[PDB]
Amino acid sequence: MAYQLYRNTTLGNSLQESLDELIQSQQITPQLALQVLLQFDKAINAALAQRVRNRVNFRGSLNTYRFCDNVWTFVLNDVEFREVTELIKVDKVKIVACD
Amino acid sequence: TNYKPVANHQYNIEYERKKKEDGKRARADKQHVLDMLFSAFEKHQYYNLKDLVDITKQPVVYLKEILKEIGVQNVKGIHKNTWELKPE
Amino acid sequence: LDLAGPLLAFLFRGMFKNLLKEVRIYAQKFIDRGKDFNLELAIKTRIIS
Amino acid sequence: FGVLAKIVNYMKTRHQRGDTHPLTLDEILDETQHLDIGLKQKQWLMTEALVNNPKIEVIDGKYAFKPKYNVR
Amino acid sequence: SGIVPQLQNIVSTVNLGCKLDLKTIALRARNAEYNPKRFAAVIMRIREPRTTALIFSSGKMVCTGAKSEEQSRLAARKYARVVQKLGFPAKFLDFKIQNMVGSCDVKFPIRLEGLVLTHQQFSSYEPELFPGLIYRMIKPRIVLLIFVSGKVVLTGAKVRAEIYEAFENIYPILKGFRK
Amino acid sequence: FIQMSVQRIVEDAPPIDLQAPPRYLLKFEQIYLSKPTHWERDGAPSPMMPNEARLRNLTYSAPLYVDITKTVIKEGEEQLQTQHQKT
Amino acid sequence: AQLKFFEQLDQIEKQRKDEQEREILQLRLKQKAKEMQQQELAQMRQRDANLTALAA
Amino acid sequence: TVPKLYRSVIEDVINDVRDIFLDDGVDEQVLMELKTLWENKLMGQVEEEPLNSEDDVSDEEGQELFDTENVVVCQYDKIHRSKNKWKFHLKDGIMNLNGRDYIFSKAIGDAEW
Repeated sequence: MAYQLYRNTTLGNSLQESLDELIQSQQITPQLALQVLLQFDKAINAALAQRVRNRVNFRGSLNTYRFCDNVWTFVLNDVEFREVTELIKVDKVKIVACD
Repeated sequence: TNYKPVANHQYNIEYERKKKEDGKRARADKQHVLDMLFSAFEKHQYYNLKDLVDITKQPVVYLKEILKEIGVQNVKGIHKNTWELKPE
Repeated sequence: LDLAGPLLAFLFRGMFKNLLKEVRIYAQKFIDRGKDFNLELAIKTRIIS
Repeated sequence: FGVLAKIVNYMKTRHQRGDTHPLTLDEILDETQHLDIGLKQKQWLMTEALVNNPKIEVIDGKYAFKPKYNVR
Repeated sequence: SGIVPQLQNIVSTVNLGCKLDLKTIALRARNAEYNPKRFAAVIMRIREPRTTALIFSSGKMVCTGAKSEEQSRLAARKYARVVQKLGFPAKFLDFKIQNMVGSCDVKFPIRLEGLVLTHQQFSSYEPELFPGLIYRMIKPRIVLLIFVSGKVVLTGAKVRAEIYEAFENIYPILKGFRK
Repeated sequence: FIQMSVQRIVEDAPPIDLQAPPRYLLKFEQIYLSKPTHWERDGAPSPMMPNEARLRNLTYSAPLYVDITKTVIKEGEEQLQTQHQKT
Repeated sequence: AQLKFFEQLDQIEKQRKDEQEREILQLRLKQKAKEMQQQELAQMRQRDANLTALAA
Repeated sequence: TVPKLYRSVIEDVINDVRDIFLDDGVDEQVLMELKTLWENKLMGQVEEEPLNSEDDVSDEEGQELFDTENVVVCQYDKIHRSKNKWKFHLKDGIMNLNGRDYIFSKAIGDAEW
């Protein structure tokens, strides 16, 4: 019942691995694990929407892009993420966007 | 100052902007449309096509095709002949 | 004795009732369509004139 | 109960396959991506209520032969 | 005349002869985008020909942006090959150049007012709607956008011969209205 | 008639209520009347003398204008009030 | 397990004691109506998660 | 900073899953065990039908298969492109650059194709 964007990240992967361990131990049912994932998606969406109040900038070049079902899958190279406080350099990046 | 020349009326441009931003309703897959229709019928026994189109968010022609496949039009003596989402 | 004034007042009351009637109809169509309505376009001057 | 009418639509497409065979509810629920818990029990109460009016024939044993007229 | 129009964009349609899955093409293609709410086709872009192609589920495709006929044909073939590599039985059937656009400069200002007065039957000059005069040539079915700066843009041509013939026809007329 | 009755009729005319959700209210407040005027084919207004009206078969009429306040309640807890002067 | 059966009977009274308030009186009905609206958006919102996982 | 936001997210997640754990009838110790393990884990061709006349007209498709490089997942408000450049109003989201995570609200991007 949620976008589930952040599942394929460090946080979502750690949560999924923990749920897998409990499933292996029979402590939790897979339906409960799925419910936990859904609730996590809701909570993380709300938390990023509310408690984040910082702007970022970035520049670079684009090598590929895709769009389907309101899902952008940009693929940039030699990106420079510039922020007023710090600057980060990356050789390649994949930007997945949804709405 | 009345009827001052204008390229386009403010209400007209606002409505056109709303239409463009919303975009035309897309033709979704038959399985998903059918599931949404069955869910709607659970909430209400009888549905009018105009409101069912709003609920499903699908093109009128495509929705009418899918609804002709399963549901059936019943003539009523109270308001008008309307669709019935029960396949039988 | 109904002079020019009262007679014209009667006619004008009738025509203003009309004017508001067409104003209501024109605005109601746009409101039903969901779009705002232009007051100047809603008015028919030929009614009174 | 809506999922139940969806199962009816599923077995209708199953007729459309022409490979109609005596079945049961668990395999359909699996192939339609749905589980087997007490929810299946309440929906099976609804399903037996259906078996009281299954114009789309759903008998308990060897079954599912909907069409009142059916030869090929 | 000493001036030859240079093509700025070519439109060509070709039928692949097989139905396609727009969602699958959008998901698997490199530069393709698919917004059924906005448009019913799939818009793809290839940089090396520097062109854009719209692909429909009916199997027909439209290629635009090609500066030359050879470039247009090669780009259409490349798009068809991409769709084929995506596993579909895409082919190259009835490729045709539907429209060609060319541009040029006459290198002198033009009196569009005199031009429209002389050729009202073919001319249409409405500064309110568009500053450029629209001329509808009959013998070639070409539409020319003539501008006071001297720039001339021809459109509606199916072959480069039509573009060149239309410019050859119009140049003597424009020379008579040199400013 | 011109000074009292026209203005009083406009005032006594009930406010127009529309709703079909946002609702609009139209109220006619004030009457304005200019001197008798004639518009040429080019659209330029000019005062119309009675002798000119007699000779040219015109109607000795004065333009009539009303101040109209339109208030829209969108149900969003804000109402927008716009006044059209001398419609 | 017998105690779990008793807890299930108590959950039925939550709704069943409440059901007597229904008919006599609609908040529960409103909540149910709202729930269906959440499900409609979910399926659309969910569709994105499966494809985004494939994309990334 | 980011760890503190993570702890707040932990609090929100546990609070949000308490009601589901009551609904499904499962004991509450599951949440404690889940949090413990989660924290531990974290820290002239006239016959034109044949298309084989051209080859190597593509690029390596293994980038999307790998996805091992840095990944940014966010939401987009406006995305415009004018014939060369792609412009990005990406709103609040998350970024995974060199393992370290970044959090942002407004992201502005310009890229060339």
